[PDB]
Amino acid sequence: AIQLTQAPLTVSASIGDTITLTCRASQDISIWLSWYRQMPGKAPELLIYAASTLRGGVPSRFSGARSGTDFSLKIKNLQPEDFATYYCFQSDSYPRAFGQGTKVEIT
Amino acid sequence: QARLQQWEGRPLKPAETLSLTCGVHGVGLGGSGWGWIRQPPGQGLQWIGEIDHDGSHKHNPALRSRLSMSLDTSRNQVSLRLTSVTAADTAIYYCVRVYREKFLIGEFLTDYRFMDMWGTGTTVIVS
Amino acid sequence: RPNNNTRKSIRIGPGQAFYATGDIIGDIRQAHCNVSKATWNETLGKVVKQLRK
Ligand SMILES: *[C@@H]1O[C@H](CO)[C@@H](O[C@@H]2O[C@H](CO)[C@@H](O[C@@H]3O[C@H](CO[C@H]4O[C@H](CO)[C@@H](O)[C@H](O)[C@@H]4O[C@@H]4O[C@H](CO)[C@@H](O[C@@H]5O[C@H](CO)[C@H](O)[C@H](O)[C@H]5O)[C@H](O)[C@H]4NC(C)=O)[C@@H](O)[C@H](O[C@H]4O[C@H](CO)[C@@H](O)[C@H](O)[C@@H]4O[C@H]4O[C@H](CO)[C@@H](O)[C@H](O)[C@@H]4O)[C@@H]3O)[C@H](O)[C@H]2NC(C)=O)[C@H](O)[C@H]1NC(C)=O
Ligand SMILES: *[C@@H]1O[C@H](CO)[C@@H](O[C@@H]2O[C@H](CO)[C@@H](O[C@@H]3O[C@H](CO[C@H]4O[C@H](CO)[C@@H](O)[C@H](O[C@H]5O[C@H](CO)[C@@H](O)[C@H](O)[C@@H]5O)[C@@H]4O)[C@@H](O)[C@H](O[C@H]4O[C@H](CO)[C@@H](O)[C@H](O)[C@@H]4O)[C@@H]3O)[C@H](O)[C@H]2NC(C)=O)[C@H](O)[C@H]1NC(C)=O
Ligand SMILES: *[C@@H]1O[C@H](CO)[C@@H](O)[C@H](O)[C@H]1NC(C)=O
Repeated sequence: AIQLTQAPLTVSASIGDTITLTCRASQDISIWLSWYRQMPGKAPELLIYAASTLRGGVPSRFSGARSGTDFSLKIKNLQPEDFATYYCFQSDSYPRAFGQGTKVEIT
Repeated sequence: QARLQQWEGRPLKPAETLSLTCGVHGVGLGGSGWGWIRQPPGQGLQWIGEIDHDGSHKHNPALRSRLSMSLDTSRNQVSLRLTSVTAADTAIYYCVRVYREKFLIGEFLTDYRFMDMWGTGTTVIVS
Repeated sequence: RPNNNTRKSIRIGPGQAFYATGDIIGDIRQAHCNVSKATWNETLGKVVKQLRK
């Protein structure tokens, strides 16, 4: 199977900052890696698919990059609704896997 | 208005059958694929299994032979029938739609599945 | 034909099915045939030699 490593497991920033989240894969999964955000108590929602494409309705602040192993997600102009747990999900090999989850909070 | 609704199944006794059902409204079971995602408390999400557009059943290796899913095309419902439930299976179960978008790498066309639409949550507790 | 074709079945009548291309994925290069350039050149050389007679 493929293991996705997401670090740092807890990043803290105040409102109006820029954060970069890392999701490192085991093998090369091409660009097939989608990002999901889970607000505490709610259900996860799709932010980015194919590591670069923004979901319909997601603000332009969210953005991903890279098509190799070290996938990254960048958030600009932090707002209280962005302080949730983010997950990276690969779709290359049929034993699908999720990331560990990066809990973004306020300082 | 397209939503996936699933209802609580109440706590269940250990070593039984876990019957889940997701209600698909706004869209229909055809064309996409439908899978199940869980989340143990204080932990990350875990993939259980999916049925792809072809009607083919991808299952997680960890849950061996205790997995079985079906699609109710007439009622637009997705079912899960996990058996021999152990205390470690206490998690919130989500029903998802793995949607296929074709992304063109330099010369190769792929069906990319990206779980477009998520359920609301069914807290399953066994004791 | 590098494409990974996906045949799809349509029931056009009682017992009759129509097989249709539902989707095409994979390598989308145009269908082609490869003939070795060295082997073909020496084969036309033999054809030309027997054709000048
Ligand atoms: C060759 O041409 C073909 C066309 O001739 C191409 O095929 C088409 O490809 C389209 C793009 O892939 C695809 O559109 C997608 O459809 C999604 C819905 O799926 C449909 O259509 C299927 C057709 O087979 C049906 O089988 C499904 O059942 C479903 O139709 C439902 O059916 C219901 C009846 O069963 C209707 O009635 C509802 O029933 C409920 C029952 O409880 C309730 O009663 C409801 O009240 C009742 O309305 C539904 O009305 C109907 N729904 C329809 C028509 O939508 C659709 O979700 C996809 O769009 C969304 O997702 C993409 C990706 O995110 C976004 O880009 C879009 O913007 C849109 O997103 C938005 O919504 C989602 C939620 O859905 C949000 O998550 C998101 O944030 C956005 O807000 C998309 O439209 C076509 O369906 C398909 N058509 C056919 C004939 O297959 C073919 O690809 C092409 N081939 C090649 C090789 O080029
Ligand atoms: C090209 O594109 C095609 C799709 O058009 C790809 O074909 C599909 O491949 C996937 C795997 O990559 C298959 O999924 C698996 O399903 C098997 C069991 O499948 C059986 O049942 C299917 C549903 O009826 C059936 O379609 C299967 O195929 C037969 O029938 C088709 C016609 O419908 C015929 O064309 C075929 O030749 C077959 O006769 C088959 O009977 C399942 O065991 C697989 O394993 C997963 O799940 C297990 C647990 O169950 C898990 O342990 C594994 O790790 C894994 O997750 C998986 O579900 C899919 O069935 C194929 N679909 C079709 C239509 O054949 C093809 O691979 C692509 N090729 C290339 C070159 O990329
Ligand atoms: C044709 O394919 C065979 C293998 O199938 C290969 O050995 C051979 O070199 C190929 N020749 C050409 C002209 O493509």
